Amino acid sequence: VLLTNLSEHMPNDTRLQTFLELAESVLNYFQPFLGRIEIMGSAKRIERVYFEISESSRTQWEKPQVKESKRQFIFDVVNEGGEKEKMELFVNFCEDTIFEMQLAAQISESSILTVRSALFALRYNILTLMRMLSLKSLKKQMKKVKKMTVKDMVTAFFSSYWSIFMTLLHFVASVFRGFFRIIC
Amino acid sequence: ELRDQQEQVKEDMETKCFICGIGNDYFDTVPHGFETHTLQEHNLANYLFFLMYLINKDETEHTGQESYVWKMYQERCWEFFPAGDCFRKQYEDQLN
Amino acid sequence: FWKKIIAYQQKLLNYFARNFYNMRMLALFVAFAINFILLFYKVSTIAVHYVLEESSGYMEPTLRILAILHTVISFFCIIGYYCLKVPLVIFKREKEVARKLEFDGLYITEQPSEDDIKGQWDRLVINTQSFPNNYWDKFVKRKVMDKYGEFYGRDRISELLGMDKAALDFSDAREKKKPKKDSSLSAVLNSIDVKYQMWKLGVVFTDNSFLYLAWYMTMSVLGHYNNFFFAAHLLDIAMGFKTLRTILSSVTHNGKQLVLTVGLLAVVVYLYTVVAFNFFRKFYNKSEDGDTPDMKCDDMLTCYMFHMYVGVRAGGGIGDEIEDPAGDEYEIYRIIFDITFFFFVIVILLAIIQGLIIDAFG
Amino acid sequence: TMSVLGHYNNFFFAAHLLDIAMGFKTLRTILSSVTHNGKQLVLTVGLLAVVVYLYTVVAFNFFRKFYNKSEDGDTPDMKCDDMLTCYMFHMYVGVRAGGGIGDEIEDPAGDEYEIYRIIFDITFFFFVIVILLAIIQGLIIDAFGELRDQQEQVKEDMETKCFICGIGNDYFDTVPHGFETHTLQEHNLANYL
Amino acid sequence: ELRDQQEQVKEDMETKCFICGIGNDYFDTVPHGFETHTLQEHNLANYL
Ligand SMILES: Nc1ncnc2c1ncn2[C@@H]1O[C@H](COP(=O)(O)OP(=O)(O)OP(=O)(O)O)[C@@H](O)[C@H]1O
Ligand SMILES: Nc1ncnc2c1ncn2[C@@H]1O[C@H](COP(=O)(O)OP(=O)(O)OP(=O)(O)O)[C@@H](O)[C@H]1O
Ligand SMILES: Nc1ncnc2c1ncn2[C@@H]1O[C@H](COP(=O)(O)OP(=O)(O)OP(=O)(O)O)[C@@H](O)[C@H]1O
Ligand SMILES: [Ca+2]
Ligand SMILES: [Zn+2]
Ligand SMILES: [Zn+2]
Ligand SMILES: [Zn+2]
Repeated sequence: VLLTNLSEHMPNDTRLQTFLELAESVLNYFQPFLGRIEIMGSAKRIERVYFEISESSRTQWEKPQVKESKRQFIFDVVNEGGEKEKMELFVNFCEDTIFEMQLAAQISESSILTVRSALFALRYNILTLMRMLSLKSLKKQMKKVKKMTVKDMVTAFFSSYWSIFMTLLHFVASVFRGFFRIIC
Repeated sequence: ELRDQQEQVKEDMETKCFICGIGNDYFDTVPHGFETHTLQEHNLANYLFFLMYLINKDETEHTGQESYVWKMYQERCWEFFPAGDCFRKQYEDQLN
Repeated sequence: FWKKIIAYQQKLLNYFARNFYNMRMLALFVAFAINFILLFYKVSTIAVHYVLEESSGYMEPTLRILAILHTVISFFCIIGYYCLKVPLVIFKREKEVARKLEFDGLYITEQPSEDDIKGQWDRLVINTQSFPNNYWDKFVKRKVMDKYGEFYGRDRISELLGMDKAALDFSDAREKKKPKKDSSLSAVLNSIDVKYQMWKLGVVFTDNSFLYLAWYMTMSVLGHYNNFFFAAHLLDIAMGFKTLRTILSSVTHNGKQLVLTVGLLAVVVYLYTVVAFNFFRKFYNKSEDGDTPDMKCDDMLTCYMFHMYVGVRAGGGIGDEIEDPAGDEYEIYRIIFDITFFFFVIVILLAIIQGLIIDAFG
Repeated sequence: TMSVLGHYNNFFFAAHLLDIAMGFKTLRTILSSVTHNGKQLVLTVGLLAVVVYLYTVVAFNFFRKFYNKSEDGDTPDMKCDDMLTCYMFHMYVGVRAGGGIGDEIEDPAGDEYEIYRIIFDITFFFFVIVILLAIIQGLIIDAFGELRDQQEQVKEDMETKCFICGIGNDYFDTVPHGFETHTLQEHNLANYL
Repeated sequence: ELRDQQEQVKEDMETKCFICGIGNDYFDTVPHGFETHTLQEHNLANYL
């Protein structure tokens, strides 16, 4: 807290950033804990205040129901909130939130099958197409069609994507079969 | 009406800071200064945590600032909340 | 030889990529013509046949030729998509996985959620040696090596990323240097990397647009067996014209809300069915013949779905279908029930749907 | 030419009543409300026709017995024997009917395909009747809203900034009445003309 | 139209002073200065 105060009031001093670099790890650890606000000071000047924030307070602040209540409060204050009573409604909300926070903490102390089926279907429906190159029938195809023909070459070029489409159809059918087995 | 109210809430929060009420453009003159201000300088959660910490703290252990804010909170005087001014506005000369 | 064949194949790929959109237009044109011809079918009279009776007489061979042409054009559409859009999808996936690997460390620091199908499949691309083949930053393996080598184990991270330090250093020194002639089939067979191709095929199969093209394809093929499957191809005008896409976006913008409104309407109709099944049961006699005791609301399921069908469709409500309450003990109760049904189910909920559409367009 | 033809047949004088639209500016506004989205309206009708065609395909494939329309039991009057006749039957009576095609065709009670016909009728009513007509109505409503918002935008722009130079009204209004002083003497559209 | 007119009335009154016509932000530079101005400095009832 002392180092952060010095950093925020001595912005340009290079020796101070050297100390900050030396002590980054402590500051990294205490980043969630340190909290800062600005208040209208007694000397008629804006003052920055640093204080300790409990990680329990942070957690019960970040719980979803508190977030929904905060959003509803924001909606209400934006829509039908007066400039005089805005700050007062905020304080009342803060008090109620703190009480419910403490009560929550006090009471507090002390798909995968379908995904796997689809992945396995992918694997054994793509290895089926890999198996032509694995079984090297294209080599004997080349031996029997050593005479280069544009007719045959275009036919094989089409057949490649035709086989890809058949593998996709088998994949979709396998996925549907696996999903039906899962549900039943 | 419901949808327009949601749009108004979004526009108000992205155009002006909730606490002090200064427009986003003045803070955004410095790069990313608007959300920097709304997330560190003036944070709703930070004010709530400060209220909690001040309530839980003992009386005689209070510092001067903490005791002064405590007295205003007891008397329900919200002048300590910044209004129309901020640290950057107060120290435009020195900071820049 | 091999250079000539690869050059001619590349020319074919480039031509298809150039003409992807034109034949996408032409497929819709043929789908319109085929359905215009289909609109003239006639049934003839166990065995029942559909015959094509026309003054021209010649648009039956024309219909067969158009079906064959539609299928050929459709197949060429898959060829064009696979040579045009697939590289962009692979590049986007490769950049996403590279940045998640280097910055977030999604496969080193943390692990995939086991629900993310794409992450579970992209576990393999790291082990693939051709990591960002399409993504031009070929350099991310060594960037990640520098970033996370110190903690997670040099050898373990190297084996996770598929690279080998000993071979790297030996290649920096003198190494085995021998090129190979391109005409050898063994060169191509060894050069093919089955792992990366399997990953790419998985990504392409998971891609939605190629799945839509495959669906269009199977529908054309089925339309050959039964000509009426060519009509399902008319659902393509929505993506054919951007303005129809806007009109459909007007209603699909609030699809969740629309579905939940239908669920609410069904619940309200169920409550009214409960009330009717408890008290107002005599009035649901539907037999035009007085003698036959045809009861719609004896069974709770039959009463509910009677309310689902006729009460909802009728402009006035269930009262226009069921017997009038004149001269009955429960006259006023039935009357309030009918008025409330008309006010809530008909006047309000349908208005809710209409307002959903209107305000979505707004 | 319509007046000249009305001399031969007096009823051609009725076509001259289409002139009130340009006779009165307010009727022109009312018609501009609907004609503002003419392309969208036409494409919505095309979409409705395609959907009705798909439903006709389904009915012609499976639900054909239910389309008997002869009030006499003896005469076998079939609406959906011919695909063209089935389609345009769906075009006419299914579209016009408030409930849908089900209110016209035979009920599915005691049939093998009862549930399928029922889902078909419910979907027809939900899509063709409830949704697409609502799409047209919303088109009209929001087009009228667009017109009004455009008028408001014109008013706001003219009262907030000067038309010629483009300076805001506040700077001129620093001097009392300086904004309309500037817009009426300093920078006047009629004066430039 | 009726609802939008009500919204416009509300927005105009909360954004600028009715009499002089200066924006609310300039007065609000001083805390609470806008409604201070509209309730003491420039008051419709006071003029009446
Ligand atoms: N004084 C303020 N304190 C906090 N947020 C403020 C303040 N003034 C303006 N804001 C804005 O209000 C918003 C508060 O954060 P935000 O709403 O993003 O929180 P969240 O719960 O993480 O997300 P979501 O946007 O879904 O509600 C931010 O856009 C922030 O810039
Ligand atoms: N450069 C400009 N020249 C003229 N008028 C301008 C200019 N810039 C802004 N204005 C504004 O545009 C309006 C033009 O005058 P105005 O529209 O009142 O004329 P009108 O025909 O007498 O009345 P009406 O308001 O019914 O159209 C005024 O409100 C004026 O302040
Ligand atoms: N010159 C002005 N004189 C008076 N009120 C002004 C003036 N300029 C702006 N206003 C604003 O107009 C409003 C007038 O007061 P207000 O409408 O709140 O009175 P009310 O009758 O007590 O309540 P209500 O809001 O229900 O009408 C205030 O919001 C005030 O800030
Ligand atoms: Ca002390
Ligand atoms: Zn602020
Ligand atoms: Zn000007
Ligand atoms: Zn004033």
